[PDB]
Amino acid sequence: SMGKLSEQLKHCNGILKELLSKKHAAYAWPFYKPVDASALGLHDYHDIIKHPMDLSTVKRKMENRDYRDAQEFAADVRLMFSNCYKYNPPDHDVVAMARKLQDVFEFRYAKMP
Ligand SMILES: COC(=O)N1CCS[C@H](c2cccs2)CC1
Repeated sequence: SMGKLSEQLKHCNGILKELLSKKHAAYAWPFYKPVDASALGLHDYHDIIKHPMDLSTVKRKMENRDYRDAQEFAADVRLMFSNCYKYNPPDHDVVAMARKLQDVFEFRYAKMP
């Protein structure tokens, strides 16, 4: 009863499915679920990152029709990557992973009809 996604949002939904797919798992896995700061001992994470975001939250928002347009979806995906660049030193392995997954995202987002 949620309504058909617009053409641009269908493209966004396809990108999201790709980001979650097995073929990108080697670098996408840190982004699948909310950072569990407690479990990882990152007791400063929520002081530094005011707006956490991750792919499972983006998926829930897409399914719930929270995104009004492609720009709102893109801003959330980019917020997730920016959080990673903000919290971690630039030479961290997770930053390299973020950069790889963000390239997948940005190159396909640039193909939106
Ligand atoms: C998007 O995930 C993050 O930014 N995290 C914060 C610290 S790096 C940690 C990792 C350690 C080793 C590889 S991934 C994942 C959680």
